[PDB]
Amino acid sequence: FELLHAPATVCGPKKSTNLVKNKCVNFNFNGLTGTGVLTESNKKFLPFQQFGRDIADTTDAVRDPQTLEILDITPCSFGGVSVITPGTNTSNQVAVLYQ
Amino acid sequence: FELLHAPATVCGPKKSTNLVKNKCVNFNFNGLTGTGVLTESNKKFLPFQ
Amino acid sequence: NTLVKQLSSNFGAISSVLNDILSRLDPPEAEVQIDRLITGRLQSLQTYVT
Amino acid sequence: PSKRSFIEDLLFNKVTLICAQKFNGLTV
Amino acid sequence: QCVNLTTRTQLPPAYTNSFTRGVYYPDKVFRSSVLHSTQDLFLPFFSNVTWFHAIHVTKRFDNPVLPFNDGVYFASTEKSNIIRGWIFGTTLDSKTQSLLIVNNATNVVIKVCEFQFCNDPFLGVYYHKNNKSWMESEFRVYSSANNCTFEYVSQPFLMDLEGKQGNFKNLREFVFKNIDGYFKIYSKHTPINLVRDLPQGFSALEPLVDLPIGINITRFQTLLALHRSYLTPGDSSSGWTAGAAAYYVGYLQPRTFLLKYNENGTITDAVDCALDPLSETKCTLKSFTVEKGIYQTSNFRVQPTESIVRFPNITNLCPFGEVFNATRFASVYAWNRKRISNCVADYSVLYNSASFSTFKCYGVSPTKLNDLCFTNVYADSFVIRGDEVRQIAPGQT
Repeated sequence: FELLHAPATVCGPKKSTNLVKNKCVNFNFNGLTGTGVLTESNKKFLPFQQFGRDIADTTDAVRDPQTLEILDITPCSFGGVSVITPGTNTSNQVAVLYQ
Repeated sequence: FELLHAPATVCGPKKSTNLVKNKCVNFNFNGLTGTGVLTESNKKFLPFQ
Repeated sequence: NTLVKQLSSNFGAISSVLNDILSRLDPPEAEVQIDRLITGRLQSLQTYVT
Repeated sequence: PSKRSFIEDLLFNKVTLICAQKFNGLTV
Repeated sequence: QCVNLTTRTQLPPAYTNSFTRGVYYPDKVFRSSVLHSTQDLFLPFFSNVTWFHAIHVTKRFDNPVLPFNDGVYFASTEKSNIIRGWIFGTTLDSKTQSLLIVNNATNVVIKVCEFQFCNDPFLGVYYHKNNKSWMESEFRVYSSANNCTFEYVSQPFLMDLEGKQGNFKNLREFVFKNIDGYFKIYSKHTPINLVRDLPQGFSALEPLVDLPIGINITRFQTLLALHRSYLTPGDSSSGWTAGAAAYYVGYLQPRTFLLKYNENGTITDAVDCALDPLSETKCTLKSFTVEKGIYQTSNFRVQPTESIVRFPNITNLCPFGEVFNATRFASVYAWNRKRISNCVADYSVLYNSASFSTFKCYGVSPTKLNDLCFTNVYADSFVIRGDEVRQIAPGQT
């Protein structure tokens, strides 16, 4: 058997849940897993195409094999932590700054 | 003689030799195996380390 | 753009995605495939900083 | 409206993927 | 079995807070004027733990069964060493290897047998009038012993174990841990003088004796003692006095503390590395003095909350009757190609009809076949001689 070469039509004994949008939850389309926010789509896709790669070679939009709806993929891992303190000799307070 | 998964507490005595210093030879003091010159020290450690 | 292309290379492995190898190989046997991806990226990061 | 001169505005036009690169660790 | 104590009023326990407690020596290496931090179980600072009260001077005497987790920080403030021994085990019914460490007034009996623990085990001493001394008379710990694996007798000492009125004077802190079967003991005494609460001073737990055994501790129970003076008849219903006693229950967490070593080699300071934003700076820079400036720590990543499963609905089933366990297959040179597609294929249902001998999946784990989908499945059924089994393999020729 092959791995990731054609639209899903065999697979194995796996059920299905509901579809939630505007959330950074884990998804699983065509066996390939991932983590990102699934929102609306405004691009153009052909009926015989499923996955899609950009310049970074990352699945940004996968087609739902259940409803044939294009959903964009965008991970919420976008931030940083930076603590700024004036010094322990003055006071004992800090300032939480995000990147 | 039966051995299981529990830590065995019955092993055997180890032949202990003598102590010689003023040389750069190899020594083994319980686990640690170092090679150096054993000199006198003034500081003390803890009664459990 | 050079560091972006390093994420797609296998560096002598079977897959360049960390979510794909774990879904097909067991941990006690996938240690030989993850090490090839980590080692292949340390050379690009060391060269970039240099 | 800006605090620049006419010479500085002419040189700015001579010297001319934002969030996609930041999804891997490239923090600007 | 033991007796059933009556007139036991249940009271809701309170919730206290620890102030820089639960710091011991993670390793047996002498350090001085050098900061070091490793991975070991400790107690986080400013934590909310459950405080159990057992004051009777009323009618409060409860000893629940608490499960043993990764590190148990046990601390009690007795007025005159009221807390005796403790028990350890799983079911506590003389079935497994139970640990019985009882602290008596003459010898610390530490035996690892299969004691038959009763319903509510406790201790009971009597105070005479002619001699005026607290001696042990009611021993209700176990019924009988069968098999044993370890026995240790401590050195004989002198102790009366009083039970009169007063306030808290002694403080014994114990850290019960079981890493890879080794049961470590960390005992430390600290003279106190108060009536309640808990001293906010810094302390260091010292190891007592390590028992290289191999048992499975699941649940434990703290046993107390009763006072039977001349004013009470001595019955186990209403003439019992538990006394003013209280014990704290704390669970250790896998945290990292920055141990501080002075010129003598004793731990006198500890700063957490994952609690307050100010405490994370001194642990990152490995220095208690932080000047003025901007410093970078870790990153901000949002963790997912749910996990959806998306797979196309397939109302079919692959025929496993003609592929596996049939009656006749093809030859080695003229093998027949089987097209298995548009159906649900599972490997778990291949054990109720036939028994496989050499089931090995190369390039993919056998337990990871249902997670990833399949594409173009081709079955090659052919019967060959047993001498050709070692040759048909992706790696053998």
